Amino acid sequence: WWIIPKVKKGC
Amino acid sequence: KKPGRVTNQLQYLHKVVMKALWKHQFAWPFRQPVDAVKLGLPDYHKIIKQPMDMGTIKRRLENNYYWAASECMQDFNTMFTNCYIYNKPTDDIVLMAQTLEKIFLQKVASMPQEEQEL
Ligand SMILES: [Zn+2]
Ligand SMILES: [Zn+2]
Repeated sequence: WWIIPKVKKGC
Repeated sequence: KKPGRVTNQLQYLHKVVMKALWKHQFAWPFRQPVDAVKLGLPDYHKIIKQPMDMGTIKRRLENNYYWAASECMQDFNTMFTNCYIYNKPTDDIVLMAQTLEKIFLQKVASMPQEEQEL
């Protein structure tokens, strides 16, 4: 999943 | 519709290449078309005129949409290239795309070089 879309994922 | 057929290279891209990438850990952002509205991606579809994803490639392989393996190869390279064009080089999505393309090239390197219709 995305913390910040495309920039930083969570998983 | 458009002419479609089954070839040894298309079967390889399906049963070997697509199989390796569809289950990959970095595959989840690529299994469906990019939803730039839901993700809040400005100017995505103004910049990306030919969106492509593994989900579309998978359905095309499973429905004999392609005439030759080079058409499927173009779709894979469109998907990767679109990611590198829109996103910044150090974004997480680009690193995931580069990892998937690494496995892509490794499996495609072993593809039968002569394409024959089956
Ligand atoms: Zn859009
Ligand atoms: Zn399949």
